[PDB]
Amino acid sequence: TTLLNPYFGEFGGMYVPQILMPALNQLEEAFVSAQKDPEFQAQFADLLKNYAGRPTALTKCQNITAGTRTTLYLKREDLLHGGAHKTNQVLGQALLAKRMGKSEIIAETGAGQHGVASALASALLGLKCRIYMGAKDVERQSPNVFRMRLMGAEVIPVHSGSATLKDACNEALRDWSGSYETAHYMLGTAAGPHPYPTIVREFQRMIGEETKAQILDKEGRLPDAVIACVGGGSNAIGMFADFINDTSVGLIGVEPGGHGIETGEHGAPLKHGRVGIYFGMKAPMMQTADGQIEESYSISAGLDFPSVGPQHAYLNSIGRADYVSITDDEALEAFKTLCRHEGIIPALESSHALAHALKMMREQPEKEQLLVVNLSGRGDKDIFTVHDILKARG
Amino acid sequence: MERYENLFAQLNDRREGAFVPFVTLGDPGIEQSLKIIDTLIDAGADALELGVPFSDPLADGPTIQNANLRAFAAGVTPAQCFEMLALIREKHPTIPIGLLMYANLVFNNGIDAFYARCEQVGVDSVLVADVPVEESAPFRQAALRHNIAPIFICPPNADDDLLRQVASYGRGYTYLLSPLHHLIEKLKEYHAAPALQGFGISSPEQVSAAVRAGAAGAISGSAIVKIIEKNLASPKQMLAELRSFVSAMKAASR
Ligand SMILES: *Cc1c(COP(=O)(O)O)cnc(C)c1O
Ligand SMILES: [Cl-]
Ligand SMILES: [Cl-]
Ligand SMILES: [Cs+]
Repeated sequence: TTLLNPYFGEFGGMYVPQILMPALNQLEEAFVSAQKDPEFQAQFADLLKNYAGRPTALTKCQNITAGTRTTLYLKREDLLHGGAHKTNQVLGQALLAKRMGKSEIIAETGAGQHGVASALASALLGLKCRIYMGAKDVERQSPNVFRMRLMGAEVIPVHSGSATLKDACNEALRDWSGSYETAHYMLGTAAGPHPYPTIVREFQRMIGEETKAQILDKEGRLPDAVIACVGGGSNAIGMFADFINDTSVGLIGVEPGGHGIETGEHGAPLKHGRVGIYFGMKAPMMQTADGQIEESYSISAGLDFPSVGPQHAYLNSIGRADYVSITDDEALEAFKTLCRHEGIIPALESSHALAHALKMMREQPEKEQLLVVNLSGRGDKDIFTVHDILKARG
Repeated sequence: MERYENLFAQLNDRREGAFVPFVTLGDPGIEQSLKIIDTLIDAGADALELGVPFSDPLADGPTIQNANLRAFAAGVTPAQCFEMLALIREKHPTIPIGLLMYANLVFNNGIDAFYARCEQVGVDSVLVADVPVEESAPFRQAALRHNIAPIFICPPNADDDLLRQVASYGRGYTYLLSPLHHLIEKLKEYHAAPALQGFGISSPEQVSAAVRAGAAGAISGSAIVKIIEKNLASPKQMLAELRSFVSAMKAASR
């Protein structure tokens, strides 16, 4: 028994060991309580505005849409403290942790940016924070490891299994099962067991709520479509949420295509996976024919999640949102195009969203359309990977 | 044929407790694991709890985490796990065979189809480690439709509503992790399936204490796999120490 529906249509649930169910029922009730508490909302808004920098800007692209009838706006979550949208929900989760009397934070991460997000939130709110990460992710993201440890976080490498994010997701839950009375599990995306998909959406929905008010102020109308990249689905559902009942607004989520879908080396389980049960949820997943869960490949480190949030799978099955894929080369071209034409270095994650927007604009250049792309992060972390690839090609 | 009801009836007629060892199928190899299971049963194992190698066992500790890696390294797949299970049933018709599963391997080829193949190979029970009793409806229905016992874990943090659900929907036996004496009473009160205490059961003193506490037996998980993990280079000395340990733990239940 729960207060909220753990399922979005046929997707979702709480597929955790029985020992973790009290930790989830506790987290749900604290969340429902915090949602009705004006003091919790006032403190959440206070950290978002005076510490993270909300509201973020909505930049109209001057030069990128020349020659076409497309008006492109960029929701600048890249201007948030930390450099990505992940700061919004970790501030809410850490405030929830204080509401439950928790003094420790457990977090998993792959690319290291959620770990950096969790470390900065725990440091601000006075929480001891230990972070699990794949040992192979520890070696490729040593800059982000130093960031977390500079901010007082304990980085524990996970050599289990594949030594990647899905093993960090495992090792964190193992810790939380015996420490949930003092520690809180700060999940990274809009996936995992209930109430995490619901919680991360509500702590990220200011993205779309601001975008709506800003586009009404600037263009006097709602957008034709909002486009966002999808790793687990936090920045996409944060943009989509306030537009779902606006049925004239298109909801496009972009999944990593890697080297191409037909090559198998991608990360698009929502459209090219198979529905399974893992990480406490029923959702589309990257998995073998026998049911072993694979890893998502992408040039984007932040899109390495082998599954997808259940509300996205639900939104897709009913046709409310559409989900496409963008290859590594398409996102790279979008990366270079935004730099030369707007002076904004985007994250390789958000470049997938922009890449599809450029596709919509380029394939039908005389189509009059108002598009908003959620720029979920800056790309200064990616200039080294972009350099080595453009140094290798030629 | 409910081998659990007939094993618990027997063990009650001799005022004994059950000793149920756990191993991962195909660890460290297919042929080696088959001889390992044969060693456990001759040593005095009353039932068997067997694990199918899963790529992401988020509910198991590092010692079993390595057992899955040792099995994946040998190439064991769910397909040859069930041909193993079939061979084990044809060798030991009376012993109860339990499976520790994860929800994806059950859901993968259809839930009802997974339990259909367990019934084909003679599996008596299945515990799905990552399906709580609140999400158990479709799994236990498919398990009962194929004469499989749905096994449920009753954790130490169990409130009264959980004990009532585990008693109602649980069959075969109840997986106790754990004063457990108060939890054993409430399960007997609500007519739950006989409770097997499975948590760090390492020494013969813990098998004895579990029975005295009121449980119907003890489940040893990491203890057996640790012995396999220790003697990976010595095949027989592994079985040798396996036979000594299991017959010591089985005597602790008499
Ligand atoms: C984390 C990451 C993503 C993927 O996160 P979602 O859960 O899909 O929202 C997207 N953009 C950036 C900058 C990221 O770091
Ligand atoms: Cl601002
Ligand atoms: Cl605003
Ligand atoms: Cs993904």
